[PDB]
Amino acid sequence: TYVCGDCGQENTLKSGDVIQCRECGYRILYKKRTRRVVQYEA
Amino acid sequence: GLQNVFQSFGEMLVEPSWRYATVKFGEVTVEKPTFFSDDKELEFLPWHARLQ
Ligand SMILES: [Zn+2]
Repeated sequence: TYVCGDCGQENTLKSGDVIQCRECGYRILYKKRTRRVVQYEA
Repeated sequence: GLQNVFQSFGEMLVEPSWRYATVKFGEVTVEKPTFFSDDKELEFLPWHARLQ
């Protein structure tokens, strides 16, 4: 699951050649943060 | 700036040693930056160039 840039769409592409957003044109993707528990010491 | 640079340079005749070839330069025009994508033309921004 990857988030695009100016366009809002889930890429979810894992192929080596798939780097371009679908129906967007731009090739900038951001990795989405999943629901994982992380512990911090205050 | 660019117009004066191109106007100052004068191209003379080209002869290998009748036929001869001479070139000339007209008005210089500069277009806005544009990203040449595979699908279609897209807007180009400084942060797009920084990330790519
Ligand atoms: Zn997109």
